Amino acid sequence: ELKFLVVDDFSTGRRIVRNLLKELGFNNVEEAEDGVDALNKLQAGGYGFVISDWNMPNMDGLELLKTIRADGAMSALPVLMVTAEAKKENIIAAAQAGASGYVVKPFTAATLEEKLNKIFEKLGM
Amino acid sequence: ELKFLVVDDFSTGRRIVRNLLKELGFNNVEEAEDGVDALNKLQAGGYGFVISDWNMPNMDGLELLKTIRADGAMSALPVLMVTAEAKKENIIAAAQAGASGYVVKPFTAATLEEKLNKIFEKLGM
Repeated sequence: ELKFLVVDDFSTGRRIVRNLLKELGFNNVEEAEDGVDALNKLQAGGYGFVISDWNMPNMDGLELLKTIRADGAMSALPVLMVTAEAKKENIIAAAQAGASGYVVKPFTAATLEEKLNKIFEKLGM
Repeated sequence: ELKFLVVDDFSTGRRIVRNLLKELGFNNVEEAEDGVDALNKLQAGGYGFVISDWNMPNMDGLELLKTIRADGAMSALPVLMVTAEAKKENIIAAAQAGASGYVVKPFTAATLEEKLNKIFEKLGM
């Protein structure tokens, strides 16, 4: 199925998210640790979705978004932003950078589910 | 700008769309002659939008939509379908196929603009 990219400098969170996808039925889930680790991986292609945390060393989440969009060969990539807290000014900054969406961690498997479907609802799937 | 892939088995038809996108600011335009040729081109990546006609010899547009969407990398490319009047059941077929939007020949610079904008909006936060 789709090759998701889960980006997070926290082993645990990449574990949780990786598992919410599998328990949701998405097996092809590779992972990255920061904006840089992601970009280098995405640059090979074949990746169809990107979920990434916000705070990250080398290149944070909002930058990784600004960079993916600004690359023709990755402009069209959905990008779920994994925030922490509530309705932080971030949300609008993710919107500003054209985030395909955002989830406030911790999020249940069903919340990921509700989120991705709306993303797939907007694009198509 | 964004690289589009106007797809139609009729030159004059691609020149029109090619020409409206250009007369809209959209200079990064790419052409393919039909379904297979389209995908064949998309493989080499780099594209951000696809606009193609309904009827094509070898691989119609609806099959192009389906091919693109089933693909777990291309899945998200915005695919606008170009149709003709008299075909009602087809707007519902493209829709179910996951088409980003549609436009009927003969559209116009403003229409393509309008539709581009609709699609472009329902593609992010």
